[PDB]
Amino acid sequence: MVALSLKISIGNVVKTMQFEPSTMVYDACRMIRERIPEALAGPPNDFGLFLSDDDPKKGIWLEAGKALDYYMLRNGDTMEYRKKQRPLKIRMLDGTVKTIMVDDSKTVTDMLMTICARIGITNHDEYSLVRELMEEKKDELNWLDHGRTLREQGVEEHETLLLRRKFFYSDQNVDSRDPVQLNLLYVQARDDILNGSHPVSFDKACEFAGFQCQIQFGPHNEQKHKAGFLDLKDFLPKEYVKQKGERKIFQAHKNCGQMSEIEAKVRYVKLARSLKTYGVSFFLVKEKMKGKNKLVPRLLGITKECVMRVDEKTKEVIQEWSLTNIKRWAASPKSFTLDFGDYQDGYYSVQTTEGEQIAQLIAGYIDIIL
Repeated sequence: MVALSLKISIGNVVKTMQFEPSTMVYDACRMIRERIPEALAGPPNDFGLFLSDDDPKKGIWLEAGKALDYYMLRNGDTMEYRKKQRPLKIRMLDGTVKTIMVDDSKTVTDMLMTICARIGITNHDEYSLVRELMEEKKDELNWLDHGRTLREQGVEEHETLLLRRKFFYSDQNVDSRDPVQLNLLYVQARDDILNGSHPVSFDKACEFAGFQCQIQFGPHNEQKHKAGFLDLKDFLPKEYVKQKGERKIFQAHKNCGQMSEIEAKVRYVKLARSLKTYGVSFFLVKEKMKGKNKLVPRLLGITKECVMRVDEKTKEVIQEWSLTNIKRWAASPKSFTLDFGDYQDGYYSVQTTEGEQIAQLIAGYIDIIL
């Protein structure tokens, strides 16, 4: 009977109450409900005991099943008999915001389970809550620890959380569950694009740059991802740095929303592999103009199946031939020539220093069939 004298705060009321240090929090609550009428303003499950801190993130709810002495309580400490139920704004998959009363003492996981049940979602484990704006000044990331509470993470009641389904994708090429292999595919594809080995359009370069932003900086932040934030040399093929790509790139970045790094790498790779130019060995050549002294720069591509003539600026395939249409080919130290015989009127000849390299490649590919 070495009683604990605790100040009980309910609204404007302060009553000092005696408890044995072994008293259970649930019993302490009952004792308060029998003495202070203010304590009866709602059901016992809507209230709890709370130990405040100047830092709201450091305030703690007592667990019903614990004893008061677990919380290292001492004579003269104040305990607040406070309402647990708070509002939580959640952005739905359809973009609408639903406000729901949640128990501030519960974990993010427990709130997500409550959320799913109210909107009729069959598996809460396929979803997560994300932050709208992560406070950079604090250690508050866009990612939320689903084992910790909203209070301890500094999620203020006027803050919205987004409902997002967990991303999963796989095929013969890529698997979202193997981030190692996915990173190998990503880096290769990215590097080919940035160094011009894989020629793409300006519009595509800006899409690839938007994903690259998403991967390297996370979701677009308008307050941080401003004019001159990007070193465009690192995000675009050199030939597109001249152009005002930043506006285009920031819109592509913005269009990604709160897409995970994994999803952005998967989308990058799948987008790179979708282009006709993917896996094509390109040579920058020059075309002679009959009766003129100008030459027209062009991109010549080679694959096991075909030869393509691609516009150097737009990267449009303006012609293509099957490797099986080649009748003869011939190289010199200043030019390369293709003969398609019946499958075209005139040879296709271009000015190039790498004619032997081109011819070597074609020889190799022709070697397999017949």
